[PDB]
Amino acid sequence: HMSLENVAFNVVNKGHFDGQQGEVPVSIINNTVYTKVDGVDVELFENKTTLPVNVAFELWAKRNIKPVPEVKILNNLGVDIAANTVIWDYKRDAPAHISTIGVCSMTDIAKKPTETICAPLTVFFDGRVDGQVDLFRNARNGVLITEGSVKGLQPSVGPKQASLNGVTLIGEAVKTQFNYYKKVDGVVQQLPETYFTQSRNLQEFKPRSQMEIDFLELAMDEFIERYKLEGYAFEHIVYGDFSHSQLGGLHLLIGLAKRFKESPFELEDFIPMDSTVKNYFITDAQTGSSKCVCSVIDLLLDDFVEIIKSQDLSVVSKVVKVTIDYTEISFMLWCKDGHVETFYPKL
Amino acid sequence: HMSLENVAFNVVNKGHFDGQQGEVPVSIINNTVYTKVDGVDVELFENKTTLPVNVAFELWAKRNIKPVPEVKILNNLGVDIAANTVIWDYKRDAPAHISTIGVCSMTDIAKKPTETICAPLTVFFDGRVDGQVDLFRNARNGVLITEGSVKGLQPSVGPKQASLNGVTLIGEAVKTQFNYYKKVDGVVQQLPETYFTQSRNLQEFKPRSQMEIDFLELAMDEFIERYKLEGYAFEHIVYGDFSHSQLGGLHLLIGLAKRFKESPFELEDFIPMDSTVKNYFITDAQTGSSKCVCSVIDLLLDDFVEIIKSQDLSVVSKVVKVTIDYTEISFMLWCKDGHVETFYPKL
Amino acid sequence: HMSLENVAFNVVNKGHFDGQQGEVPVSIINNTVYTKVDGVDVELFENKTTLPVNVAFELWAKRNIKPVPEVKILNNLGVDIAANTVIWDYKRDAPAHISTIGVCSMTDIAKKPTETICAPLTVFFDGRVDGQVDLFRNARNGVLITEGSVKGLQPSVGPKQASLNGVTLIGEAVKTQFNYYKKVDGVVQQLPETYFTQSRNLQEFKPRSQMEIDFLELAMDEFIERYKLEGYAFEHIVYGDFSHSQLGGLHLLIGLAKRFKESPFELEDFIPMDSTVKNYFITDAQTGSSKCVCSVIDLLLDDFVEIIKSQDLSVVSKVVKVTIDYTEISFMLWCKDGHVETFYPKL
Repeated sequence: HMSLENVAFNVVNKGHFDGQQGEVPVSIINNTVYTKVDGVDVELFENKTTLPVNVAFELWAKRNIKPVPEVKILNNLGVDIAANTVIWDYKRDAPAHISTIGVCSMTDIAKKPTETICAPLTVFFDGRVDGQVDLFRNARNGVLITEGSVKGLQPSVGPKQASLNGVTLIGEAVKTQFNYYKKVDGVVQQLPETYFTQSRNLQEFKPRSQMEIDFLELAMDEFIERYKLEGYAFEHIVYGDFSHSQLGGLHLLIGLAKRFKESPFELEDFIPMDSTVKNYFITDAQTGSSKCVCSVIDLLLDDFVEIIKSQDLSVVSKVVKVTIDYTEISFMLWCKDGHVETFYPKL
Repeated sequence: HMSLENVAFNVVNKGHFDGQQGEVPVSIINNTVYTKVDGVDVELFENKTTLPVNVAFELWAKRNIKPVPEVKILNNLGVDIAANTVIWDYKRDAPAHISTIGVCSMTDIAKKPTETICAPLTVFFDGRVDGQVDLFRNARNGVLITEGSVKGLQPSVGPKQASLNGVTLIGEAVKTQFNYYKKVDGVVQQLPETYFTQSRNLQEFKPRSQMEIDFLELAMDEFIERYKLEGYAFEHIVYGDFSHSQLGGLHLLIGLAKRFKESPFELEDFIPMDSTVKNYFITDAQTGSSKCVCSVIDLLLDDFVEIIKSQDLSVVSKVVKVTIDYTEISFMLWCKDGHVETFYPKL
Repeated sequence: HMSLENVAFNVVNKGHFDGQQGEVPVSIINNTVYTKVDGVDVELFENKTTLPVNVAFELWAKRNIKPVPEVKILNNLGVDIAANTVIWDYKRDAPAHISTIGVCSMTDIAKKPTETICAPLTVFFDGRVDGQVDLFRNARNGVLITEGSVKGLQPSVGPKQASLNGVTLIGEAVKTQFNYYKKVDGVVQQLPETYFTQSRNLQEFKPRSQMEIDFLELAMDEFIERYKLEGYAFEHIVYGDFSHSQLGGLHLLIGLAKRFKESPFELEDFIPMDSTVKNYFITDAQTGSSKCVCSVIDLLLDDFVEIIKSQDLSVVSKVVKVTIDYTEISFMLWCKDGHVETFYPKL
């Protein structure tokens, strides 16, 4: 007996959908769900999705509340849909996937991933749920995560972090490090060797290596000299150039963080979704330097140093492809006279 | 001559409704009220209520702008409606009560509380307004607040704090401590002896006793040893246990505050209203420990210590009823071998 | 080939409208513009204006992204409309002007400012755009800004600060100081000698003279004695009086800033637009002192001292007119026995 009122009962009494019986009275108005508590309406859910309000409400209530892959990972791996769960996209306040399997009668294309409608879709499977490894083995297209080994299957070690109710974290009381597996057209695919982005934010930025501690603490010329970085244009790429009307460089999140602790600046997130490379319309409050499309990636600084130091500096311009978060990211590399001029994720 | 345009005149010129004559031009669109200032529309009010936009606008403009009881107190006392004022619920951005008396022609059930429609309703009366004590004496059901004594009536001393335009505060330039009185079916009721919650928030938390100062400053084992608290499971109840996937304990706001000053965590307020006991879906950003329904109460720590120390520890499980904010709050008490295992507000 | 889809293409790929060819798929629902990125809808724009959603979207995308006069300056100068650009009002999330010239086919009253419909309107011209000085010379009503001199025209030096994508700043990598010129009925008008407000905010307040540094650092009686301010009621006007239920004085932003660094307070911005004088419904969290209409101006403290010290203190009450941001601001001056009682922007 699935219903709007029953979903609301679960939210009010359990914090989310938990399969409990019961009903509470509900009002729908203005894309918002309310319920009566002692004779006044209390807001339970504001629909920010493109789905109907009561449908979105049910999907949100049925969201996965265990650590799950960040949406950008699932996207980069080509995931279309999840088996018997909802991956809630907290950056968009919306379901990560349009359709569902065994979740909601308005969005379900199937009750079970073994139905033939699911065959051409890349289904996400969670080895922590009973039977789902087996369902991946029988699926034509899919992505599987597990905490441990699956007999015969060659694993890919995923990122250290995962998302728990919209909080991205490296778990200590829970496990957030998964093995990853993928199948295309019935055939297991070798996932590529890859870097992972670090999913940090500007206000709460915290370093994760001695080099990153050195970066935030040392002045620019000291850091560059210590890590033998002359000729790699870190003054431009990482620290940023605020001297001209067009803001120069500034493509590593750690660089933004250092600048932010001194003087604030405005980041307009004009495509607000989770992705490996983010684009911001940036305006520096101190100088007035700005840039309409500033591509930013949060790599561990050691990894960015490793990447840029392995490049051939004898070419004037080169497209460098780097595998990050399981996807190929193109960088523009500009050199002159054997040193880097600039190096940025290509637009 | 009451009107939308006149209400808007008062808001623009006086900050709220003040009974002044005048009109300004108004536009209504998208549940929002606008007015023209020099030929551009300026937003005056966004309707977040379940009432029609212009009705909600008028009630908000007519909100009481003196210190008033917090909504949770009025709710716990059974208040249905206020006499000739609007108690605005700043936690819901909505009127605390569905109907009104002598306020608004769309929501009024009566012009005066003496009309017979009001008799079965518990009417809130404010002794600071002329004639309202007398109206309480003649009302069949009601709650009265005063700053001083009412001849013959046995008072109940209320909380130290009250709400002034949505700010909860202990007044120094104004009085926020009221006497409380209540009548049911024409008969004055003795209000019970009660604790009061402290209405503090996580970011702005400030202690209010030497014990609370000691709690935030001392380490756990020092605080417990100083206040002779061994065997009362404060390590679980108050400090919180973040070692397992399910977050243990953590039911006193002061405990959350201590944890917050060290590492942040996410509180999902999934029933956003004022109440004596709040329920949060909590996720700890550092460990990944979480809990779907974490009941939290902001008692003075001395009061919580007094409560828990008066309990009988010879039973395995017991429902303990405590009067807080004039309402009976049920606690689950779990003991083993003469010590507390856990003690939480019952769900 | 102007279109909704083309505007969205520019936003997605360039951060704003940039005249590039291309289309992306778009969805409109709930006053919001979305676009598909890999098969999920992503929000590009939430319409907060009184215009239709797709019209507002286009105006916002075509906003001027160079430093521009703050909206309050343009308003005070009587600007009705801009020539071939959009001044976006970041305080209202809406176009500063109702109509446009050569911007958008839904809001255009003309393609060029020389069309006769524009003659009775005060058109804003930007000397940094080719041909616009000449268009001002031929316009019947207008306001012109330039970075340098215009032959024959007597300039007015404007404020040091301007707005860049909603950030108000004194430019170091860009120029934000303009000359101002104005024409009424075909005749250049002498702009008056004027003070300028400083456009600072409460949380990020930073002093801009030795006197202002002294104000934030020194105690009240020391500051008053140092700058020979006895008898000018700074204890009331600038520092604020929180002892009675009605909050006294507190009309200089710098005074609010000092108070805020010690104990927080609530400012209800009940007419949320840019203006030289702002009105707030203020509630002091510490004392409960409040005031429905508290007029606040952010003058440099030196300027406020210069203003108040030039006043005649032999009258009981006087309306003092001061030119600020090119507009006449009326102050009420109350004196008794040769000293200031109060001095505030008149309501």
